[PDB]
Parts: sequence; structure tokens; C-alpha cells
Amino acid sequence: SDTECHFCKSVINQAWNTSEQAMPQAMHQACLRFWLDRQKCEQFVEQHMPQLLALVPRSQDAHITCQALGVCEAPA
Amino acid sequence: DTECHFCKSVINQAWNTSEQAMPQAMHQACLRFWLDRQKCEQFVEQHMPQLLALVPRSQDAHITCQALGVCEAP
Ligand SMILES: [Zn+2]
Repeated sequence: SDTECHFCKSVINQAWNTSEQAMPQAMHQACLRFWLDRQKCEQFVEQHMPQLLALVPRSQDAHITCQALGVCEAPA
Repeated sequence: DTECHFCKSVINQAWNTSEQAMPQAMHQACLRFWLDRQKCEQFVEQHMPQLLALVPRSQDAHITCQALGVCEAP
């Protein structure tokens, strides 16, 4: 049903949404402890966080996964 | 619990490329920014557990399928 599709889309990638919030801090923590340059680490994270964000599944990916699960029958 | 395993298999497969690409993206980003091939490998391989610990795992797929109604609590 459509209700079941909405619910699947709401929770399927929840683990990624949780983690995405902490990626900038974690990247900064890793960088600073290794490269020890706060200024350069701030630049690294700002310039390259977008690459990780692009790996986080989006709502369209949730739809397609939930279709694979058989719950989203709609195309979108 | 075949439906549970089906659900987890699907989620784990949907996540796999992002899971495997996360450390590679950091490695590629490091090479493009800090340049040093030697120190970039060390950085990624042993010095960013804070970031790699954030990558979802099978246990998270299980809990997701629990939320969906097809898996029991682990
Ligand atoms: Zn089983």
C-alpha cells in the first residue's frame, strides 16, 4: 500500500541520516589528530565533505530500495 | 525467518557500494588535498576510526527490518 511505502521510505536509510550528522565532526577529529593543522583541516573538511554527502542515500534511493523490498509499487 | 533475511539481504546490498566507497573517497580526497601518498594511506588505514565507525553495518539493517515488521529484536 501507499502507507506502507511512505513508512518504508521514512526508515530504510535512517542509519545513514543518523551518521551523516556526525561525519563533519568525525572528519575534523580524524584530520586534526593526524595532520595537526586546525586551519588546513577546516579547509579539508569544507572542500571535501560534499564527496561523502554524495554517498549518503537520498529519498529517491529509499524509494528504489523499498521497491526492491516489494513495498513501494509506485514509480515515485 | 526467511523474510527477515530477505529484507536484510536487500538493505545490505543497497548500502554496499556506499559502505565500500566511504574509505576510498577519503583516500582520494586526501591525495587531492594533502598530496603525500605515504601519509594519506596511513591516514585512511589507521587514523580515521572516528569516521569509519559511522558507516552503517548489517546490525543496522537488522534494526531497520525490525522497524519494518519483519525481523525480531536481536
Ligand atoms: Zn535466520
